[PDB]
Amino acid sequence: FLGMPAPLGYVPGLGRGATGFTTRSDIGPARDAKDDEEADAIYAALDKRMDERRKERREQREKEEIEKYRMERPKIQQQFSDLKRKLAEVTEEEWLSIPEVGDARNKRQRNPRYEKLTPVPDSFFAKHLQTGENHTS
Amino acid sequence: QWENSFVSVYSKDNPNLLFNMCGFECRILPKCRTSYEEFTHKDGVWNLQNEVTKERTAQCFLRVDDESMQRFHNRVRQILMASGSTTFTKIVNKWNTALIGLMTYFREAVVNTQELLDLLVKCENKIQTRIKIGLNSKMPSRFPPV
Amino acid sequence: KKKTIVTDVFQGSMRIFTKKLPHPDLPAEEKEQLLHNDEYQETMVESTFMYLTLDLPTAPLYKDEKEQLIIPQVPLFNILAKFNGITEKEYKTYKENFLKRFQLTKLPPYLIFCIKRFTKNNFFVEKNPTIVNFPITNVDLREYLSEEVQAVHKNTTYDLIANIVHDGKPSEGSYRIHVLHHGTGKWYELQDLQVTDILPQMITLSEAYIQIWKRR
Amino acid sequence: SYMLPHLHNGWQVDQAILSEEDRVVVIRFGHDWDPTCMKMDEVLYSIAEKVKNFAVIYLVDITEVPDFNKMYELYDPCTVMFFFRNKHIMIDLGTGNNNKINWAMEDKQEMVDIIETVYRGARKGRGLVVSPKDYSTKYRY
Amino acid sequence: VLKLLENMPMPWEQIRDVPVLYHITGAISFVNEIPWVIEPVYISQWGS
Amino acid sequence: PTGEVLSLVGKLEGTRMGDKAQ
Amino acid sequence: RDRSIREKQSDDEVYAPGLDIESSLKQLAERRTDIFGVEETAIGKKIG
Amino acid sequence: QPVKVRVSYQKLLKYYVLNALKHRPPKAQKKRYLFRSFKATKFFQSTKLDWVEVGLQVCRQGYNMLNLLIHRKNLNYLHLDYNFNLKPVKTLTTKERKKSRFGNAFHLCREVLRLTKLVVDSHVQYRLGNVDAFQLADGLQYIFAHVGQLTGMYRYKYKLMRQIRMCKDLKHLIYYRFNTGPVGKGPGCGFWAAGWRVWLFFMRGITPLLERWLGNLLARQFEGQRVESHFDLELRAAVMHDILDMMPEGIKQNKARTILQHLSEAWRCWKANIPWKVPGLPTPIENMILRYVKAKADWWTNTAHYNRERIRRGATVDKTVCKKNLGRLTRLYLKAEQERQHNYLKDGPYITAEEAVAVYTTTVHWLESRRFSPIPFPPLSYKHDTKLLILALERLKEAYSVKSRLNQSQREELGLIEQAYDNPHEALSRIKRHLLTQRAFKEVGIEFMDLYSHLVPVYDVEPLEKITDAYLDQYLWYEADKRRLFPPWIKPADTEPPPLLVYKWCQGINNLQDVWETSEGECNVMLESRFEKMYEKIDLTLLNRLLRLIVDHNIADYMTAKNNVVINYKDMNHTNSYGIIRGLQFASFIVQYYGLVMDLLVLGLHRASEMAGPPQMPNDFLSFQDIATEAAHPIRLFCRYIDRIHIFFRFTADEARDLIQRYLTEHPD
Amino acid sequence: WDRGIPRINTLFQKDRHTLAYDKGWRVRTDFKQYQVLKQNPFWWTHQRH
Amino acid sequence: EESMKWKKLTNAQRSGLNQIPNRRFTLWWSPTINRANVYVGFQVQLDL
RNA sequence: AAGGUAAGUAUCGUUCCA
Repeated sequence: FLGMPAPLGYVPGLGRGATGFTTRSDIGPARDAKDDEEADAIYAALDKRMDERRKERREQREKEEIEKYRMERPKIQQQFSDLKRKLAEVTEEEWLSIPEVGDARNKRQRNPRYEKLTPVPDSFFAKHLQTGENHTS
Repeated sequence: QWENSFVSVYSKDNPNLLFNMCGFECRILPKCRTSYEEFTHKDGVWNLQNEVTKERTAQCFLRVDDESMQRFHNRVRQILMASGSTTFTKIVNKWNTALIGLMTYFREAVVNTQELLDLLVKCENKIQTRIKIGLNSKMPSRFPPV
Repeated sequence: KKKTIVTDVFQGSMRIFTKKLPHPDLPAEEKEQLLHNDEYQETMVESTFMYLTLDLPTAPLYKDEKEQLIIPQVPLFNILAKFNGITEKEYKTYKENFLKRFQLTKLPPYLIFCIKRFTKNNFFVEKNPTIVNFPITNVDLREYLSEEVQAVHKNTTYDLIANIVHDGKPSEGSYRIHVLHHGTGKWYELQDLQVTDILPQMITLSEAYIQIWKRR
Repeated sequence: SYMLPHLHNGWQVDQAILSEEDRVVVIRFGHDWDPTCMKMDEVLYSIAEKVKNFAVIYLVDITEVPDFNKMYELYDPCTVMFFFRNKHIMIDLGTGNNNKINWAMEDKQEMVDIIETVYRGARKGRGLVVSPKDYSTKYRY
Repeated sequence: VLKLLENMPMPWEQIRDVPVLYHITGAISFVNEIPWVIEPVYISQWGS
Repeated sequence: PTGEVLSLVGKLEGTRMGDKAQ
Repeated sequence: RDRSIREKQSDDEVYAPGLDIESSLKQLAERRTDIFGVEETAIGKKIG
Repeated sequence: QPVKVRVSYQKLLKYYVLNALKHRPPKAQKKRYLFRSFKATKFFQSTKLDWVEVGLQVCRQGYNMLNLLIHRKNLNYLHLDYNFNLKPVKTLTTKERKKSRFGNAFHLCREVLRLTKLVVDSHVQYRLGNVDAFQLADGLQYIFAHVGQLTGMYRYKYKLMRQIRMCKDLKHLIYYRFNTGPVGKGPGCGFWAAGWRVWLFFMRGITPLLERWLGNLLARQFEGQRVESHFDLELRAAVMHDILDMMPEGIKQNKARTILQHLSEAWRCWKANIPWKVPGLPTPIENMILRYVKAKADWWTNTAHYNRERIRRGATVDKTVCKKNLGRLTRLYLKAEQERQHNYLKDGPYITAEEAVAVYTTTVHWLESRRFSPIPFPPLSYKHDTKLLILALERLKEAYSVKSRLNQSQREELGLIEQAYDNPHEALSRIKRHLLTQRAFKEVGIEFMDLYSHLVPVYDVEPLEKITDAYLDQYLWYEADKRRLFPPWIKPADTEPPPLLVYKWCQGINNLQDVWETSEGECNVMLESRFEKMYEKIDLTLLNRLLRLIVDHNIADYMTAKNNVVINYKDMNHTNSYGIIRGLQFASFIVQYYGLVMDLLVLGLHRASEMAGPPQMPNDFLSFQDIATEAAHPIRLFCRYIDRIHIFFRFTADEARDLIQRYLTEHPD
Repeated sequence: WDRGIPRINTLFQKDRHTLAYDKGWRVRTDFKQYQVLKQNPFWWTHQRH
Repeated sequence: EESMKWKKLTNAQRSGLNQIPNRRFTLWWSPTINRANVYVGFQVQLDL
């Protein structure tokens, strides 16, 4: 049920007898069913060394670049910084006295009874052909 | 408003009188001033007639203005986008109705408006592509007109 | 030439007390210590102005529940109430806000009031069409100066001379000018060649953009 | 997004699939901060009350619950999965993938359309239902 | 795949001995060289 | 051969509107 | 009078409890630094 | 040289110039060599080796990599041969076919491996004595000049065509320089270095793409229409986050949904242009909610206008996008209309009494000159009384003549028309009573049909009042045709269809006496404009005064009262007090008549009394009884469509110079 | 038959009498756009008249 | 389906009901649309 | 690369793994 810790012995998934799917080969990881950690760390450190060609310069450039954007287009939270600060002097009871807003429209406009959709009266079918007949003189 | 208006002047310097009357952009060019060996091989070129003298004295070149072309393209667009569940027959009936709505209206001007012809063919191909996609997701390499 | 013919006419000395880092990201105890640090407090920022800026209230944003689309009329003294120690405006910029309080310490012979109508929002520039109710021949500004300076000036009353009114959107504007012919009291409206002796009420009804005064 | 109920660990989502028999469980796997996931986590807001009779919506953050990424292919930014009586209801879209809606849409009627179609096809006892709309294109023109 | 197509043996070169950097498990074998050539000599050789 | 519609621009050399419609 | 009230008494909520909205809002603010916080970072990154 | 190598020369020069122009200085780096770090690592060793051995080694290594990628999900029905061709071991069932598919990156890697395998195998053929050195060079040149034919890599990255075409162009360049004099044509060229380098620049281009895709694929952990979603959810989330943050942590936090509902209600009220003032709300909460509403409204306006710009310019947009954009534009336009109507109410009429008197006296002088008797009220005993009712009912039913399914309001409308057909006398008595004593009308709904250039308003009128309006419209037009109210020049829609109108107008231009003559220096000028915002700028009281001239007071009062009525959208209303309603049944007549108000101001009472001719013998379209009348004024032809006005002058040299001087006097140039 | 802009076949039309009392029909056909939602491609004419 | 046209139907059913004429059209032209010349690609037979 | 998996239940074989 909601708001309960997971059982210690529970299988995280498939415990309900779920069946996974493989839409394509590329997506997902390999099925796959302390030297390894050192090798992985070595390769990750090697890759991280390889990105140091322009890392210190590109990150500084983007840091300076967003700060030029943050002038014309500020952040929303600090756009509401002062009002958020002004929210501090509201009494504890006044937050309890907030009114619950309700809908204005009536039942016959919020929840209409289903509108029956009837066919056109058949007098149209007769009139259409009646208009398509001509005299002789 | 001037910007939404058009003033066309014919004088010793300009031999053409231009105006879009009811969607028909017409250029009247007198025969007397600047013409030679007048013809009839173009179907959207109204020959004029001086009723007092009964002689071919002017020449009215007809054309479909940009407003009408844009309106027809928007009509085809709103036909295509309003096709969530409409049958193929309904879409094609709307297409034919829209086509003859202007084609019987703009008759001779359509010949001289090459961009209108290109737009017509493009929109017809759009309708065909919409139907073909409605049949199957993967568009065919060929597909018969029958 | 710190004082030239135009400097000793419109320029006035101005005092600014500025506090920084009031940012809400700081907790209560950290901000209390920050103001306790004595590093971030009101500072001596006296400088000169060629013209006083006027910041207007935004807008109702909702049709007056009774009279829809009510025209926002604000008295001039509410705007001029910025230039005193009582009120302080937060000219937030970049990461940290800056709370500045303004003060007047030398009234120029003629006081210029520029009005911040046109402002850029996060996306598109708009205008603030807030009408202002302002007199033209009687105003007192003595409350906006420190008494240690108030004794110097025996004339804190200003009379309007010229008024600037703008039309429409920023990209489509047509300026109009209300000029006072000194000696007489005929207020004349000039746009390009217009000449019309208006009454002292059409000056109040229209939305001002730049005002010229005279301390007499 | 934030309004809909959230699931924190692997057991909770399996229980939510199991703790219901007469509705459809519509789970939005992804990251509620994603621009894509936030586009449709408000559509799921605007219809949560409407489909209360035959649908319940839970949200799951795959980082918070890294137990279904490999089995259900949680690598698109946003994913929607429909479950009925502890059975994943496959749905045939215009897209190649027929197990999820891996894109965030915009219209509050079409999602109720899909949910009601899933419920209708699940009461019969199917495993694959067919959507009314075709998503082999975007009908843009 | 680049490092060998860059150092691919040359038409007047019967045997192109190169330094090779290979993984300890034979997973990969890089051509750890750059084919630096005297460019006037290179142009003359291709002229021949 | 393909079903794509070809623009009749440049295809009007020998045709008229009223022809083949009497 | 005694039927709809029982239906709403037995009815189960659809949206989260208010504390859950508060917590989810905190977690969302943790990531979207383009809106919240003062130290901007990546969309999914916690802090930078 | 032939065309197929001339174009090759231009296509080589095009890429050369493009590279020269798009050149940029290299970016400053830190010089982190790659193989040097490998040598530092304990996992690698260095060794002198023959190149062909290296190729045979790398081919096996890449083949093993690709077989591992194939057997990554344990799908044994895909097999890679030693030529890097991926083939099925058995005919593929559709589920397994879709289950075993690889993205463009895998295919590109396989094809570049096939290319390097081809090169290595050619060199092995050379080393095994299977081919000559000349044969080896020719084969290498063929490989590097026909990569597309030999390897289908272009099917997995289209940009490769450039390189493909580039190499072919290079071939042409070398061949025409190679096959010169007594050489002849044949496969005897081995100048491969020209095209060999191109695939290496392609290699340096694609190296990080594959080195990243493989890294994502071959790892323990795998990883894999947005602006209107940007400022709605983020802004609302920020507002709620702040409000809940400063809201006390007590049990009161149960009121989060209340705050969200308050935000939604305020946004709706601004959208509906309805006053929103919560009584018990604190002033800081109210201030923050007002700021939220203002910000979202600014974004809403900007986004709506930007989407409209996208649509009008012809960009590709969705159907739901069009629907939402049309809704937003309807809300914005109706807010602007509320502004304009409220401005008119407080500013009074924008038309001065002086100009109103001038227009009215012009109209009355015209009508007296035409000897026009006023239109009488529809009498109780009218011979054509039912005929007009029949026509009005048929017209009202034409909107439903093509229909398959009907809503409730539609069913009720059809019921009303058919009942009025069943009892014409009582219906016409009701119509007369409405025309005589009804001045208060129910609100008429509004919506908009989007042409993607502008929005055309569609007005829905009360079903019973539609019948009265239609009968009034028919009676007005029939009487205004029986007595010659509208002059011939006003034919927005006459018996002549618009194309025949165009033809008649052109022939009338041609039929003038000396229209195409310029020997003296005279000139024609022709003005085609439209009365801008003619409908909106119709003052109701002035319209009533003008209408009482042609029709009795009661009918004109009914018209101007019908124009003044509450317009109602989905949520918000506004009382129309300054603009004519074009959705009204008789509106056409008003506009037509009101056009008769303005065009004489253009013509003057004199020229108007020459085109229309004497009332005893009115003229037809674009014709004058005498030549002197045509030669007596600049304006020789005039035609007025609903809004469009079309004037055709004829200025002699002297009057043209006079008009130019008069203009330049008030406008220096 | 089927010639003339007001087609000769209109003379023999059944409602020829009542269409004699239909004046200004083209103008109201043009203004039909403001009363009915969907635009009429044949706004410029009317098949009856 | 003409009887269903008037019955009280949720929009889900109506959306999938207006396309019934699109199925008889596909069947009536099946020998042409379902062809090898068009729709180039592999073929699969129905199970039964 | 594609956008072409019908979903099932029946056994038998194998293999890793607990």
